[PDB]
Amino acid sequence: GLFGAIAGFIENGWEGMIDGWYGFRHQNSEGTGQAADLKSTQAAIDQINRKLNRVIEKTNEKFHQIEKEFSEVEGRIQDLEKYVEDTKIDLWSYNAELLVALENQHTIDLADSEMNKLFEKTRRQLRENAEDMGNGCFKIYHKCDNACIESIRNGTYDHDIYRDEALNNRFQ
Amino acid sequence: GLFGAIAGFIENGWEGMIDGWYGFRHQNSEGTGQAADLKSTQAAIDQINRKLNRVIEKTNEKFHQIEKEFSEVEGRIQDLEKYVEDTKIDLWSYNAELLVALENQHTIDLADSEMNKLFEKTRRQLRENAEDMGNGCFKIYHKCDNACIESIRNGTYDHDIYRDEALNNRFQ
Amino acid sequence: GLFGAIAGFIENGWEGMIDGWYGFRHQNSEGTGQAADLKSTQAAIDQINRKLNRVIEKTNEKFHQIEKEFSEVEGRIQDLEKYVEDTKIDLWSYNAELLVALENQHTIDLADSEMNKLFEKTRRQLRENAEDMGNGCFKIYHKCDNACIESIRNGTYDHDIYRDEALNNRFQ
Amino acid sequence: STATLCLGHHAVPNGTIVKTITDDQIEVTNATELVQSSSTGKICNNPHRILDGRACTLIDALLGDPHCDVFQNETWDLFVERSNAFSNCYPYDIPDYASLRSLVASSGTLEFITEGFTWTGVTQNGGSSACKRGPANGFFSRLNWLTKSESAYPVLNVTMPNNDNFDKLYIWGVHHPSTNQEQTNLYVQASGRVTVSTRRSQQTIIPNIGSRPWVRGQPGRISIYWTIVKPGDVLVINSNGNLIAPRGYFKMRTGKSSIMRSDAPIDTCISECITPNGSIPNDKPFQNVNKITYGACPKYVKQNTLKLATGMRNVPEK
Amino acid sequence: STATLCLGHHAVPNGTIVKTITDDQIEVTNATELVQSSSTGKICNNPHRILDGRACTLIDALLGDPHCDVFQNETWDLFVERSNAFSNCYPYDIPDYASLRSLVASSGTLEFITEGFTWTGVTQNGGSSACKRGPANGFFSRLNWLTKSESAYPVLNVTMPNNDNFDKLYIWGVHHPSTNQEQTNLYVQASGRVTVSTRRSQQTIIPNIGSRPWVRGQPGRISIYWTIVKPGDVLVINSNGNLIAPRGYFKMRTGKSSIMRSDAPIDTCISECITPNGSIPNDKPFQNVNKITYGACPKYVKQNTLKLATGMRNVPEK
Amino acid sequence: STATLCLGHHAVPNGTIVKTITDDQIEVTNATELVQSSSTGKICNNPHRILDGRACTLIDALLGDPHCDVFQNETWDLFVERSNAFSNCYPYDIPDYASLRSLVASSGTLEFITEGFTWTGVTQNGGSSACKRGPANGFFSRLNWLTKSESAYPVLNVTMPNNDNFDKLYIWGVHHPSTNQEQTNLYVQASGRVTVSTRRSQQTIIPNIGSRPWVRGQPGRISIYWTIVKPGDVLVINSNGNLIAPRGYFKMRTGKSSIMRSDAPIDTCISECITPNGSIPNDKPFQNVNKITYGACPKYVKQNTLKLATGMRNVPEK
Ligand SMILES: *[C@@H]1O[C@H](CO)[C@@H](O[C@@H]2O[C@H](CO)[C@@H](O[C@@H]3O[C@H](CO)[C@@H](O)[C@H](O[C@H]4O[C@H](CO)[C@@H](O)[C@H](O)[C@@H]4O)[C@@H]3O)[C@H](O)[C@H]2NC(C)=O)[C@H](O)[C@H]1NC(C)=O
Ligand SMILES: *[C@@H]1O[C@H](CO)[C@@H](O[C@@H]2O[C@H](CO)[C@@H](O[C@@H]3O[C@H](CO)[C@@H](O)[C@H](O[C@H]4O[C@H](CO)[C@@H](O)[C@H](O)[C@@H]4O)[C@@H]3O)[C@H](O)[C@H]2NC(C)=O)[C@H](O)[C@H]1NC(C)=O
Ligand SMILES: *[C@@H]1O[C@H](CO)[C@@H](O[C@@H]2O[C@H](CO)[C@@H](O[C@@H]3O[C@H](CO)[C@@H](O)[C@H](O[C@H]4O[C@H](CO)[C@@H](O)[C@H](O)[C@@H]4O)[C@@H]3O)[C@H](O)[C@H]2NC(C)=O)[C@H](O)[C@H]1NC(C)=O
Ligand SMILES: CC(=O)N[C@@H]1[C@@H](O[C@@H]2O[C@H](CO)[C@H](O)[C@H](O[C@]3(C(=O)O)C[C@H](O)[C@@H](NC(C)=O)[C@H]([C@H](O)[C@H](O)CO)O3)[C@H]2O)[C@H](O)[C@@H](CO)O[C@H]1O
Ligand SMILES: CC(=O)N[C@@H]1[C@@H](O[C@@H]2O[C@H](CO)[C@H](O)[C@H](O[C@]3(C(=O)O)C[C@H](O)[C@@H](NC(C)=O)[C@H]([C@H](O)[C@H](O)CO)O3)[C@H]2O)[C@H](O)[C@@H](CO)O[C@H]1O
Ligand SMILES: CC(=O)N[C@H]1[C@H]([C@H](O)[C@H](O)CO)O[C@@](O[C@@H]2[C@@H](O)[C@H](O)O[C@H](CO)[C@@H]2O)(C(=O)O)C[C@@H]1O
Ligand SMILES: *[C@@H]1O[C@H](CO)[C@@H](O[C@@H]2O[C@H](CO)[C@@H](O)[C@H](O)[C@H]2NC(C)=O)[C@H](O)[C@H]1NC(C)=O
Ligand SMILES: *[C@@H]1O[C@H](CO)[C@@H](O[C@@H]2O[C@H](CO)[C@@H](O)[C@H](O)[C@H]2NC(C)=O)[C@H](O)[C@H]1NC(C)=O
Ligand SMILES: *[C@@H]1O[C@H](CO)[C@@H](O)[C@H](O)[C@H]1NC(C)=O
Ligand SMILES: *[C@@H]1O[C@H](CO)[C@@H](O)[C@H](O)[C@H]1NC(C)=O
Ligand SMILES: *[C@@H]1O[C@H](CO)[C@@H](O)[C@H](O)[C@H]1NC(C)=O
Ligand SMILES: *[C@@H]1O[C@H](CO)[C@@H](O)[C@H](O)[C@H]1NC(C)=O
Ligand SMILES: *[C@@H]1O[C@H](CO)[C@@H](O)[C@H](O)[C@H]1NC(C)=O
Ligand SMILES: *[C@@H]1O[C@H](CO)[C@@H](O)[C@H](O)[C@H]1NC(C)=O
Ligand SMILES: *[C@@H]1O[C@H](CO)[C@@H](O)[C@H](O)[C@H]1NC(C)=O
Ligand SMILES: *[C@@H]1O[C@H](CO)[C@@H](O)[C@H](O)[C@H]1NC(C)=O
Ligand SMILES: *[C@@H]1O[C@H](CO)[C@@H](O)[C@H](O)[C@H]1NC(C)=O
Repeated sequence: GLFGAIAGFIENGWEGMIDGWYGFRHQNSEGTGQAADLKSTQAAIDQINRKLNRVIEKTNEKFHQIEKEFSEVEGRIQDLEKYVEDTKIDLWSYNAELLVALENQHTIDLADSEMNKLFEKTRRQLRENAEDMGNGCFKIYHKCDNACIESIRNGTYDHDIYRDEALNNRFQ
Repeated sequence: GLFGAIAGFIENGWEGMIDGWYGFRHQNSEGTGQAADLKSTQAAIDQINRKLNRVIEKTNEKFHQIEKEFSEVEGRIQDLEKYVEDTKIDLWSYNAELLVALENQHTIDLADSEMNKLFEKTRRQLRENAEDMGNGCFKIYHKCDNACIESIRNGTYDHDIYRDEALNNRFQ
Repeated sequence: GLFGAIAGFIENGWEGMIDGWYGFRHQNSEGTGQAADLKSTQAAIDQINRKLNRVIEKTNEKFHQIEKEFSEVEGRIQDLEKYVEDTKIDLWSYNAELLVALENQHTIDLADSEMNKLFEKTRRQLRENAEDMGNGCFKIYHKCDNACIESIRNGTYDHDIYRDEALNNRFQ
Repeated sequence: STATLCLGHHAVPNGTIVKTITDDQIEVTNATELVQSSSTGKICNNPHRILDGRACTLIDALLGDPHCDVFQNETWDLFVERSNAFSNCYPYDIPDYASLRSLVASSGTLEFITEGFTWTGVTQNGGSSACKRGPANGFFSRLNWLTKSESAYPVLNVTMPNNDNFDKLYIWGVHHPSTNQEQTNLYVQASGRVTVSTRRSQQTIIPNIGSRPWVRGQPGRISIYWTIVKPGDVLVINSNGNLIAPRGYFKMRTGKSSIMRSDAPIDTCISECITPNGSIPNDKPFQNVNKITYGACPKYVKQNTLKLATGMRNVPEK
Repeated sequence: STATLCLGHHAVPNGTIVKTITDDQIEVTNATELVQSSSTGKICNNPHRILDGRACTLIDALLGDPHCDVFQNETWDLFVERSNAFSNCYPYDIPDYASLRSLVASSGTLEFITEGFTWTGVTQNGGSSACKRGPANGFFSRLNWLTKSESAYPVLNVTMPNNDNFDKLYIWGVHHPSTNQEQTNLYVQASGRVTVSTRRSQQTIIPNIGSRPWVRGQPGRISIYWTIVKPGDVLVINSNGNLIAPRGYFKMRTGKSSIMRSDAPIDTCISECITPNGSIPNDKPFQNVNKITYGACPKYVKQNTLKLATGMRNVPEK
Repeated sequence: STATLCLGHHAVPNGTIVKTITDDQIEVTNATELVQSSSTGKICNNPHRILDGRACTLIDALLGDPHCDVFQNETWDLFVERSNAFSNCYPYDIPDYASLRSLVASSGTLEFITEGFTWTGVTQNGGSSACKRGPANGFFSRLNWLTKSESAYPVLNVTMPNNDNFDKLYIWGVHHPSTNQEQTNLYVQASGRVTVSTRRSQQTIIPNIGSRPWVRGQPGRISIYWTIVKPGDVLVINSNGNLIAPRGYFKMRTGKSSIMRSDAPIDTCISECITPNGSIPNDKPFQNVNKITYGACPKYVKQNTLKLATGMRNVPEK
């Protein structure tokens, strides 16, 4: 994936997260937990769903056409009738092959871009009160309790409240 | 977009911006101001213009071809002539539909990417003298008048000159 | 490129590098050196090779088809034979043109992404001991001899061992 | 003092394999099928007006082969010809059978309007043992076998104006006797001739005498021809022997009518798309059933399966 | 004390809606139209040599219908057949009319070179009241209706060599009398015949006798055939009755010439692309004007609007 | 005290220009060609059973032109007709020549099975100086020229059943005398007739007398026709003059056989893909050699070169 998050700097996925495409796991004074990010997950799904709907709600009506199976041998005219159909068929098969190939590649990179977006979003919230350990984890340098962790997940966290405490722990 | 800059970590757009696609807006001891980033803007425009030209300056010539409208009923031969043109038409209508789809999806990510590039280009310039507030704005921890801001925009900003002043504000 | 690494924040390439796609270059107490990143390079090479193979090992068989050259003028039937072949030919010519266009554009962005991934992988390793100078180089704020650098390239660098020494240089 | 918050994405046990630009084989959490590859094995009796030829071919139905008289004046969005259909009438040939079967199929109607042609000087409604309409001899319901009357056969010359606002499809033919004795015996003249024309089309056929393999006992063959008379025009039939006269015409209409060769049972359901192998859903972009289709149908493709990824890459934990 | 610098991008009041891979509807700052939806309604006069048939079809001009005499020896890159063209000459019929119209259209030249034919024993320059040339009875200009002379009709046998380096397009035909009396009365022989061959081919056609609908007062008709004679070959015409003789040949050439049916006025402008609906710009990739085109033209596709994004996404501003 | 670590990527001396979505020209470190544009100039004698016509058209070989008897019963995956091939037997003409050349080429075999003649009353093995067979006057090996026997040409009526399990390809003809004298002199009846039929088809051809350009001294000609007899059916030939009799039939198989026109030498090598310009490698997706191709071949495209990028963008260094 272009962003190197999924199957990248984030070693592996969680089979345990059954409530979303994205989330956090934390270990604090009070314990260890796991929520799933709705906003993030919903954004991946809405994009892949619109992406899907463009490809499957479409068919074209064709009634009387040319024949395609012959009971006897004829020659010139019949050859043309077959070439035509055979030609048409190969070109759509190519279109189909290419369609998914392209689509799938953009689909894998989009899920990667969404994971990364949540990470940068999170890092920007923490400011100077935390550091990116490189395994997809932020080491928050202050006591961040279940309430503090919730304020980060629902996006309410105030870096100013724990700033001093953190810098003390960071640059010591 | 894959980069989460435009229509992402940058809440809004600036309809006030009339000289470029991207730019800076400040507030400092001297007051507020606004300037468009020519380098950035031109890079996007130049790319998108090339992208467009690959699709406009091009058409091929076809003179004598086959009939495509008929005044009388004939049967086998006419069926083939219609099937052929109809087959041709669907294949091209599909190509046109896919080209813009692809082109447009790639055009939106490219513009987004170019916005992110400028942000990164700015963050790296400021070094340890500012902090990313999470909304596309940097909080420069040192008195930075119009000239100081201009040096940043024209890329001549000298981080050392303000490092000390900044470090004090940041970690006090 | 969408990631702005290659032909971006990294001025230019290294013609001296002949054993790799991506690598490091240093200038420590012991002088200066250069080593290619196998991991990174291989990742790009492996992907581009798969990309290539989806396009080369493939061709279908066609034996008895329709004539395509004519020695005499005939009319209706012949026109159709030519229109069909000509229509076929343009559709494929279009497909080929679009394949390389898309493929190449994606190949350039991918190689660019892999470069950026390496940069990020490095930045995260160094933690608070180094600073991004904005040109693809990290200023390590601590005596880092050949061994120290090697540990970085092989990814075994222990940031704690130098944190104190580093933090002092960075914020003094 | 510290706290540690890690970010992550999910994964699943049994993932799904999909193809990309940089991988022909890579695993994602979920995907959907794009290639309709299956059948119900049956053709739905609706939305399209379907008509089972049964034992009758659209042609024989048009001509009026005895066991095909139930099909008189029939209509169809889709006519369905069966593989065990047989012809049980007089040996016939149709130069350009495929085009007639075609235009008729597309008109999708067999509405025949009997016209008052007046054959003076000849014996009509002729028949054959190879046209047992019921136990007795007979002939195609829409054709009129003409024969000498009182030892003669006129230079027939009959006109029939098209004063309607629509196109008429007249189908007539000529008879090819097995021998000269037969020719002179039936039509007196030693050489027959049939000429059918409008102000726009003229076609003239000459009977050709010879012995041909016996079919339902007959060496002779009838060759069939058709003629479309446009509004404001007029039909003229001129013959002094061997003419198989028209009895009227077929109304010609334009629409989505067509024909298909199948053996697929016709059930009572609703499927927009129809194929020789039976109806099939049209919710998928592509299909690998049969290239022969009728209705709103997924494009046929060689690939029997194409998965569209609908989730991120799947990276399990061990 | 501290300063605040913000980065951003622009946006527009009213943007443009476009389609992506994840939005059949998303909004950008600016887009350009990929489909030419509109035509001028007129056909430019020129990168192409345009010839307006006016009241003549290409064929009638080729045959020499009296009012189509102005098109004599005319050339064209694109011939324009009008919906209200008509025929005012003798009732004719051309087997494979379409192919003739096609090969002449493609040749793009009506240069008729008159040769010195040797018709010994007959009466030439035949005509009818169905093809008046001024007050008198005329006939097609490039054709020679032959009839009996001094009570006989010779077994004609005429040879005409192509001692040129180019191909000759010979166009002749046979006449279909309305009755036997007419047959013997005009050609003496009860049964006519025309055989036109080269060392490469032959086409032996037999007259057909009978009554056909009066067209301009004529029951009879002229069937029309063509022959190509390659350099080094000779044309042999052998007929003992009913031949409508050539008067020479048309010089065949290869190029970009063609034919189109349109009622669109011809104007003085400059446009590469030509459609029956008029001329149109070729600066756009696609077009939804007409599938019939000529010249440097956009690929016709079904969609009427196709927007190519040319600006980022539009995000309002509070 | 401090260290500096720089991350980078390589570049090359001379890169390669490639096309993308945002550039019609951009340089990358490496790329590969997708368009096969060159040929060895020779046709590899194999995977495909190749057969050089040398001087015989597939047709002449089928008919049995003397210098083509070497091809008797030959088979082929790909027949190769040379531009300098010639015909030196009796002047002939085939209506729908293209179709016959096609169905035979597709069959890929000339296996001929002589069947029991039954020509009672006529003289067989007619010949011509135009078809010299050594010093003597010959004729197509597979055809039997019938003529009068003892001042009379019977009303021929022969039957040949198809008791095998495969379709039989019968190819016969009819002769066009140059004059009436020839007609009666050769067939006695002043008008000949040939009718070949089956329970499924029937084609009756009428000879046509007249003078045609001399070809190897002959003004007359032979028009050639063919008939396919399905298993269970039977062939019936009925004629009272001008018939050129079949001597048996050709076995009809289906496969990957085909024909090609090319002057390329047939060397000894191995190449899956064959074109008239010679063989070509099929490792590339596209080719610009010729649109005519036989075997596993890249699709033909107008572009003479398409570069697929295989390395990053090449950024020099001042
Ligand atoms: C030219 O050659 C053809 C081919 O041989 C020839 O046609 C043949 O004509 C004969 C009659 O002369 C046909 O024979 C019939 O065969 C069928 C078998 O299914 C029978 O129905 C017929 O029955 C007769 O004999 C019965 C004996 O008990 C009687 O009960 C009955 O009443 C009949 O008299 C009859 O035998 C033969 O089928 C055809 N062959 C084909 C394949 O067409 C044709 O006649 C020849 N030209 C001429 C007229 O010289
Ligand atoms: C075979 O059938 C055809 C078709 O029915 C038939 O042709 C018809 O012939 C008659 C003439 O014999 C045509 O009648 C003419 O119609 C036009 C109409 O525009 C008149 O102008 C003609 O006028 C003549 O007769 C007048 C008497 O009122 C005289 O005043 C005048 O001077 C003319 O001599 C004439 O009425 C009729 O149009 C055709 N029908 C068609 C559609 O062709 C033909 O006669 C029959 N064959 C034979 C040989 O019997
Ligand atoms: C209808 O017109 C055609 C075409 O004009 C015409 O056919 C011509 O017939 C003549 C004779 O009937 C042919 O003349 C021959 O020409 C060839 C040259 O290619 C010569 O070999 C012939 O030889 C004569 O002279 C020789 C001297 O060396 C002698 O050895 C030999 O015995 C002969 O005397 C002869 O001159 C001519 O080839 C054809 N031309 C064409 C175009 O085919 C035909 O005769 C006319 N119809 C009738 C029967 O009236
Ligand atoms: C002058 C007049 O009105 N005479 C009446 C007779 O008309 C003649 O009837 C015959 C048919 O029997 C033809 O239609 C005659 O028309 C022409 C024509 O087409 O102009 C006369 C031409 O001279 C002649 N040209 C040639 C080369 O032969 C032409 C052709 O023969 C035919 O067109 C071939 O189909 O025919 C026409 O004048 C009429 O027969 C008689 C009885 O009603 O009444 C006369 O008053
Ligand atoms: C028989 C002969 O040599 N007579 C000399 C005259 O020439 C003959 O002219 C006739 C036509 O008038 C034929 O072309 C003769 O040629 C053949 C041929 O094709 O080779 C002879 C064949 O035997 C014959 N084949 C059969 C089975 O009939 C063939 C055909 O009949 C014709 O092709 C029918 O279409 O004709 C040719 O030799 C010559 O005109 C005269 C003047 O010097 O001298 C005669 O001795
Ligand atoms: C309209 C008519 O005369 N019908 C005849 C028919 C025709 O005469 C025949 O098809 C012309 O080709 O012939 C019929 O069959 C005949 C037998 O009745 C007779 O025994 O043998 C005849 C053989 O010469 C011939 O087969 C028929 O087709 O039904 C009789 C019918 O009334
Ligand atoms: C292939 O062609 C040969 C001819 O070269 C056929 O051989 C002939 O067979 C018949 C019996 O069917 C003999 O009477 C002939 O004498 C043979 N011809 C000669 C003299 O060589 C053979 O039957 C054909 N069979 C195939 C392979 O289709
Ligand atoms: C391959 O062979 C063909 C012959 O079939 C060469 O000839 C070209 O034929 C086309 C007809 O479609 C003409 O338009 C060109 O003028 C011909 N080219 C030339 C310059 O001779 C064709 O060029 C050959 N190609 C290769 C790869 O040699
Ligand atoms: C975030 O979590 C804290 C503690 O759980 C809570 O008080 C706050 O209201 C939450 N904010 C939102 C909008 O979810
Ligand atoms: C950047 O801004 C500084 C201070 O305003 C000015 O001195 C310098 O010339 C500017 N550089 C450029 C190239 O604009
Ligand atoms: C990494 O580099 C250090 C210092 O040179 C070395 O001791 C260590 O073995 C290296 N790790 C590997 C296996 O490359
Ligand atoms: C999700 O993934 C599996 C494998 O592609 C697939 O079979 C399943 O149908 C998909 N989910 C559904 C039912 O759409
Ligand atoms: C056939 O339909 C027409 C109406 O188009 C009608 O006039 C005629 O009587 C019908 N014939 C039968 C068999 O009902
Ligand atoms: C569908 O029908 C065709 C014959 O038309 C048969 O050969 C094919 O195998 C069938 N395949 C399917 C989709 O069942
Ligand atoms: C989009 O609007 C702009 C205004 O800046 C105009 O210059 C441009 O031509 C339009 N887009 C294109 C590429 O046509
Ligand atoms: C065109 O017609 C003229 C008479 O108007 C004639 O002299 C000329 O030869 C014809 N065209 C040519 C040059 O072949
Ligand atoms: C370019 O890539 C191809 C395969 O992807 C490789 O075979 C070739 O050697 C590369 N170019 C060079 C000469 O390095």
